[PDB]
Amino acid sequence: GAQVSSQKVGAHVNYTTINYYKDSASNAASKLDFSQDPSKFTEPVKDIMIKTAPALN
Amino acid sequence: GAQVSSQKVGAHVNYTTINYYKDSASNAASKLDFSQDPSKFTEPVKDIMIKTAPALN
Amino acid sequence: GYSDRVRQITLGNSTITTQEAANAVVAYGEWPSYLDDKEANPIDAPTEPDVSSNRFYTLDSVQWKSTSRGWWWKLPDALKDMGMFGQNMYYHYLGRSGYTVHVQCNASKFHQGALGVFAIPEYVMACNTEAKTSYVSYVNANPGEKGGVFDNAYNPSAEASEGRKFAALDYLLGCGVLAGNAFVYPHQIINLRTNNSATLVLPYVNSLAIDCMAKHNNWGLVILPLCKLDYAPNSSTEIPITVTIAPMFTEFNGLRNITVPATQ
Amino acid sequence: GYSDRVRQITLGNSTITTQEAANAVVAYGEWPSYLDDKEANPIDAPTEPDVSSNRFYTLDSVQWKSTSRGWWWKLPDALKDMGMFGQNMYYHYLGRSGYTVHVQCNASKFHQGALGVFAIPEYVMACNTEAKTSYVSYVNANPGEKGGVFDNAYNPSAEASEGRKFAALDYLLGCGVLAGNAFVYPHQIINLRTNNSATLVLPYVNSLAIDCMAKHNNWGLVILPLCKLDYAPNSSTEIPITVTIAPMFTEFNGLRNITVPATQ
Amino acid sequence: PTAQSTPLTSGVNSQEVPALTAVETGASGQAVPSDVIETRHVVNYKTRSESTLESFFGRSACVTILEVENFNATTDADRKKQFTTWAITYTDTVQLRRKLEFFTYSRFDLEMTFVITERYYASNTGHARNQVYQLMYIPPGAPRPTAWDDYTWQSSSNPSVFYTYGSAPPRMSIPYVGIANAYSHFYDGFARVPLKDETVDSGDTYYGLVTINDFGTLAVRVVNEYNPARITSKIRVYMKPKHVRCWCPRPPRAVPYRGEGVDFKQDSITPLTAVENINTF
Amino acid sequence: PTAQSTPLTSGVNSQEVPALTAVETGA
Amino acid sequence: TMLGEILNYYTHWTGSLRFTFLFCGSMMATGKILLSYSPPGAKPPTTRKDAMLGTHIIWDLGLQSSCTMLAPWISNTVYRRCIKDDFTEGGYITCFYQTRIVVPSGTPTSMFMLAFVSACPDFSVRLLRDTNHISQRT
Ligand SMILES: [Ca+2]
Ligand SMILES: [Ca+2]
Ligand SMILES: [Ca+2]
Ligand SMILES: [Ca+2]
Ligand SMILES: [Ca+2]
Ligand SMILES: [Ca+2]
Ligand SMILES: [Cl-]
Ligand SMILES: [Cl-]
Ligand SMILES: [Cl-]
Ligand SMILES: [Cl-]
Ligand SMILES: [Cl-]
Ligand SMILES: [Cl-]
Repeated sequence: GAQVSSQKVGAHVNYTTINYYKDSASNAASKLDFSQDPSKFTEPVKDIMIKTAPALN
Repeated sequence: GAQVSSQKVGAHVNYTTINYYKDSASNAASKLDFSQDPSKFTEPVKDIMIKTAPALN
Repeated sequence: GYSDRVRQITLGNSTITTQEAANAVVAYGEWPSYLDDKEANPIDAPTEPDVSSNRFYTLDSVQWKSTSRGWWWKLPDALKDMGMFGQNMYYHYLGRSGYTVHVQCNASKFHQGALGVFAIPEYVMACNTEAKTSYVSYVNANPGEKGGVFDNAYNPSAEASEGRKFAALDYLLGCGVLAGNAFVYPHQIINLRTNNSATLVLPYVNSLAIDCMAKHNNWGLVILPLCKLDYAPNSSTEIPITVTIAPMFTEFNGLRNITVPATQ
Repeated sequence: GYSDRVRQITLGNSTITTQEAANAVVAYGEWPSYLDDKEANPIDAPTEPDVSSNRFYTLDSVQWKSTSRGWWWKLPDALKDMGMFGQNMYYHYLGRSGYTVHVQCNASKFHQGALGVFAIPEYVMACNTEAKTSYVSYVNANPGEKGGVFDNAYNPSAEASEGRKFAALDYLLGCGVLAGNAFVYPHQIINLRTNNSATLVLPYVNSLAIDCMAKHNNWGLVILPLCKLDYAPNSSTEIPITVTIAPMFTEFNGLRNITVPATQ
Repeated sequence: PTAQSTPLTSGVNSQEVPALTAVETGASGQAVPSDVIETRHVVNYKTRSESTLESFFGRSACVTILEVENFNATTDADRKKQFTTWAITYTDTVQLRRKLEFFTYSRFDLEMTFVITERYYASNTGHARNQVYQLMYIPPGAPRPTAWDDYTWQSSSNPSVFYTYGSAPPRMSIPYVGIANAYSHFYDGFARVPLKDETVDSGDTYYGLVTINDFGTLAVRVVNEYNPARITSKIRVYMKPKHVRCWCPRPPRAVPYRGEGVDFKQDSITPLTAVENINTF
Repeated sequence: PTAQSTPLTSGVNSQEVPALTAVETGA
Repeated sequence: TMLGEILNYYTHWTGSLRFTFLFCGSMMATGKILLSYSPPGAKPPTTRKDAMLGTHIIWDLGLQSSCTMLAPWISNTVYRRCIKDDFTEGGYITCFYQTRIVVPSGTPTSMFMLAFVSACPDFSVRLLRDTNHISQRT
């Protein structure tokens, strides 16, 4: 049942988690999720725009 | 002695149980039992009734 | 030969052309689609009117003047009286729709000005009385194809009964946030020196698979003059802005008698 | 267990049951269907409204009395004001449809009487002036869900302007042929001792693949008392006849603004 | 995963022009320093760990302050001070609300924590034995108390927590309980469609989330009967969203709130302080 | 285990009549 | 009802509701009856011609004594609330003579039917709560 995961590094290891409760709502924080896709907000265009090319041709 | 079981899902794992006491009465709640047979109350008839058929023939 | 400036869009029996576009936006990078069985909710076989309703409807035009502060519409409200889309909307309890929004504004190589065109999910706006909160009438919230206008002044009513309309204050986007940040919403700009149209393709957006169109607008459409219209030979000139919108992937559930909303 | 007398019909969100049917008729042995590409004519992508319009609509009931001479309706006229079917019909230049017709009339084991229920392609009827021929107004030809009644007398008008309605003379089937021969048309009989309903499934019938519904009725529905209603305890008793009809495999072409026919 | 490193680049003289674009398209500027200056190589070991949604929302925030008392009540008004009820919301305070309102929709479980404090009302009425509190969650439909000692507090089905004064702040988790597939922070609509010629009032109806939201009621009492010394208590309620997802970003609140809606106040709609000149460093 | 899913179904015109029953049976 | 009593221990419900009607006139009585469910948001039906535009069944009285009308699950939200609530309103159930009840002589001209309600297998409930249907003095 024990999960061993990497800690966030400090000034200068791993840590252990066991879930004690039958509901996932009881669990501690979700693990770090570094997912991102800024383009859905910063570049939501139909036709691909190549930076080095003219935006309008 | 440790039992590892699936948690009830939340907004977005497993959990571990160890029994500490010698009497089962001391244990936490029974695990979810999804058993059912509504027909013993909703259709307790001697002769099978096929829905698409006439109830009385 | 092919160009970011030249586009054709055909839906149903309707086609739009533009020769001075600036690409097109697909909101949040997602094209509209029908509702999958694994995300479905109401269980009746839905009506999918397809070409009868999924086609371009052109609203009454508005006039851009040097003094204009901007315009707003809500969706599906703006299309509620549009052909078979409106009929399907009101004959059913539930509906969902995506949209192609095409905003049109041409001028000349000697005019200048820039319009921000924003599609805003859940575009909740402030009311115009400080005696109450969230105090807006159904009729004022749902103007239909005429939409509404922004103002550069906020003058809340003396009596609560007279302030049951939106306080559409331009620089606060009618909702207490700074208009300069509206670019976090799917948008294009019509900058007269560059382009004469904006095109935004919108998926259905909601916290539900399908909802009551007559109760709930999923999107706001906002057009704000970011840089005022100017034309040297006549500063009082006016140029039209025309809004043309096509429902897409429309799906309706819960058929009964027709909904006829209150008009006053 | 299963029986020629007991039937369920479900179309869209609507279901009919009967426990005293007499089989069902499929006119000319042909179930309705959509229009195949190899028989198609208008080239625009059609609207196929499916469950929104292909469902049972119940007309106002009529009363069968010992003196009744009969009733008629035309199709698609009788359904022109029915929910989304009517909307799709009038928003398009062209439409085609099959139908399930379910005629309902229950009584008791002590009543007697028999209704002939006929579906007649191109049910052209005589006019009521002998100063002209084929002289019937659009309004009188298209009564809608109220339909019309037959008479056992022919009294043509003194002036042409007053006779622009059908001379629905029962024994000539309102059209110069003997009513006893109406059985060459798809039909059932509701004979009160035997059955309480008639069911006719009709394909689209025309000399064209698709046509103008607002101009042209494809079918007539005729209900004639072949044997008069009789009930010994009260010869003046009345029993309802209820007509419920579902469009099927509806298909529409030529979308535009809505058709609003003349009403007077 | 780390934020972007910078590559070694020199100059250019080219028909490739990454410095120019056209934001009319709806795209933001995309160019980075290596597109417009000579750059050295810099390895970036830094991460965006603390700006993930879980990190941004990973705090218990105070959302309200409730009051309850324990004393011999002889009037209706004083009897109503022996317990309190509160419609559960995040709009009594501004800080967590503003953070949530960066988004249109959210989905999360909730950690609720409580801080309970007391003081004596006066010093000439003796003392008071240590108090136990009951905090009862009343879901919509369940009967609400009209007195501090009525039958509702037996709480056979509603969750209650009994807290003993001086013990660790009590705490429980709540699942995502929304009846939609996400919570809506904004709802551009109404709870019903008003219909043509109906007699229902249209002059005093409301708009938006307030017409459709209902997260039930928190009811609090002191379980003890009265002492000669009147004790007054505060219960601070804390919320931490966890296991968080959010959708559809929004500009953040720029001016003061004046209630549960998006409405603004006429004397408080000038957030910017004017600069002396457009050329002010 | 989950509550019942709903299958895709169209209409019928049939001697099968699931809409009728007889609750006198105790069902 | 039994369903209603169970629902009042919960905050949320979802699924289809089954309404079964038992005709208790004489064997000699005939009739056709329309039973309708109209999802919400339009004028509540008070006439047959409005009712028949919604989900409905035409019940022919006969040897099979009972007819079942379904209120299929048709909702914006995934669950409705177990309280009176505009946002989670469920719509309208009505009933009209499709023809009329007909009897011969020597037969009662007035009679009754019984209406039953039950949940379908797609039905479930959430969020346990105390009911407002039981209380005691203190
Ligand atoms: Ca470029
Ligand atoms: Ca059966
Ligand atoms: Ca279709
Ligand atoms: Ca890096
Ligand atoms: Ca460089
Ligand atoms: Ca299932
Ligand atoms: Cl309008
Ligand atoms: Cl009105
Ligand atoms: Cl009509
Ligand atoms: Cl006219
Ligand atoms: Cl107690
Ligand atoms: Cl005590």
